[PDB]
Amino acid sequence: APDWVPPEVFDLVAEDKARCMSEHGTTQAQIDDVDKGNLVNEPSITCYMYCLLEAFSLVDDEANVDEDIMLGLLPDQLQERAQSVMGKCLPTSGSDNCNKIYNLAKCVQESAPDVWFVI
Ligand SMILES: CCCCCCCCCCCCCCCCCCCCCC[C@@H](C)CCCCCCCCCCCCCCCCCCC
Ligand SMILES: [Cl-]
Repeated sequence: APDWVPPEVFDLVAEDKARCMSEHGTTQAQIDDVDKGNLVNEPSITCYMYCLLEAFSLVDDEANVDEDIMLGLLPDQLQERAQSVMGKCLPTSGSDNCNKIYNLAKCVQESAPDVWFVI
């Protein structure tokens, strides 16, 4: 079945994934849950998401998204969708970096459930 995500990403993120899970107490079960579109404002999962974004320069130290870098990572068929979604979902806000990413995740997942994923 079609999947926009390219296979190369998985090995590329492996080291950071392991580190981020360890740092924040994230379980694979929590990742599975958010991947299926189920998310709650639990730091062990929200901080994991922040951690991974940060690792790949997709956010700054205050969880502001670098839209150009994000766009650069996405395939051509997703560009306009991403700009539309980002139009809606940015700027981020929340009580802290992890909560900012929670709010962002909620917005993005709701706006584009069919393309949503978390590694
Ligand atoms: C409409 C499109 C929506 C996108 C679906 C949600 C997935 C967003 C995760 C970001 C992944 C973007 C590219 C995926 C890999 C591209 C492969 C290219 C390899 C180049 C090096 C690989 C790394 C740069 C991979 C970085 C992985 C970051 C994982 C972050 C997971 C946490 C997501 C939580 C927040 C989501 C909002 C993030 C803000 C996104 C707004 C709009 C797109
Ligand atoms: Cl932002």
